[PDB]
Amino acid sequence: IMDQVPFSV
Amino acid sequence: MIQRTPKIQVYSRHPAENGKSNFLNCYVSGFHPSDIEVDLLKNGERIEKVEHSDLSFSKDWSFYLLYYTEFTPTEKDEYACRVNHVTLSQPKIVKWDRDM
Amino acid sequence: GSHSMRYFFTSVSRPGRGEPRFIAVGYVDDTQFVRFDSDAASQRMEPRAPWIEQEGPEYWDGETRKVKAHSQTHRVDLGTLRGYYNQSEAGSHTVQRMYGCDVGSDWRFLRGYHQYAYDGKDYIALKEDLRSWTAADMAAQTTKHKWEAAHVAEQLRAYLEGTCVEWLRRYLENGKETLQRTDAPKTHMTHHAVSDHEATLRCWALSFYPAEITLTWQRDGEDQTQDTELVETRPAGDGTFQKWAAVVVPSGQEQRYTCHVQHEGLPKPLTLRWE
Repeated sequence: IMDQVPFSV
Repeated sequence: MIQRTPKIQVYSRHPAENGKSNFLNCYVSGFHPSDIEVDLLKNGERIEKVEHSDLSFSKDWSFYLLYYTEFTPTEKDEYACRVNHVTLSQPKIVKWDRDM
Repeated sequence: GSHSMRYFFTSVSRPGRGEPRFIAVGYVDDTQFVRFDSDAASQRMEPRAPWIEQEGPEYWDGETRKVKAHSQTHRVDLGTLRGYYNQSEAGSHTVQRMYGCDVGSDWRFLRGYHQYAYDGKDYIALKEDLRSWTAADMAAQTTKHKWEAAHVAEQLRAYLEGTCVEWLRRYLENGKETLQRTDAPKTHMTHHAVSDHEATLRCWALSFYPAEITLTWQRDGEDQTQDTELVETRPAGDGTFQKWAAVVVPSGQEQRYTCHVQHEGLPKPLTLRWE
């Protein structure tokens, strides 16, 4: 499983 | 902008044997950016039922794709992969050489 | 006996041909097990290995939501990066992200990683301690400040040390027969004259898994590394890999040249000879 939503750059 | 040229390899899944079904692969790797045109050719003509892997990339960020089709080798038919990419000033054709 | 799980994400802007293309793939070791493509008809995270197919609908619905959420963030990022680099609207750009974890032969955590590239070069990456960032340029320092203020590394560490390796474990066991196997390379060398005074010697390894392998040529015992052509390790299509290395040699000197193959499924490294 993937991580949760990545934080924007 | 970074550009990296595709290293193109054309080959069969198993050792080729005339009259025996096999898979013909065109593996393209090491390229950037990801936009690429790849075709498998039979006697110079585009093969229409060609599948490909999902776009992935290596440790150094360069992209790789596998294109492939089921085929049955014969003595007369010639196979190749045609590739176009921003690094290639003309499309590049690599012929299947079964005797490497 | 060592293992890894990694997710790979690519997004490419196509200004004036719509929304950025988005592709996500997940691998355990060298075996792909999931994909998502923004342009496909399904709009679902989909299985790409038989052992992931047993996951229930909560798995598929959850990963679909998460991956579509990754897609949106990259769509934002593309906008933000253009601004950071003062780049124009009418060129295509590429964002790439990869993350995941490694475990040892005992399945305990070794290493975690989370890195990002823009237009094919390093942009920002979590360092080995999972507590700090390596920023590649000044624009990436701006991302660094924003990610430190938002305590991003701490949330990532929790994933890479906990969740990531829990699911890797689960996959290694559900996918036992294909992921915990080792197929040793079947090896040989070919010889072909290129003229009446030289020959191509090529060292072949076929049908092996995992993909990692070393192939080298020696001449009277010394490495011929600068004279060797070594191709990229390539998929056969059936789950195994192939690789070759070649040298061009004066005819008559074949018996000075040996090929050496190292792979984890070999009991001993092999030496192939012309006599």
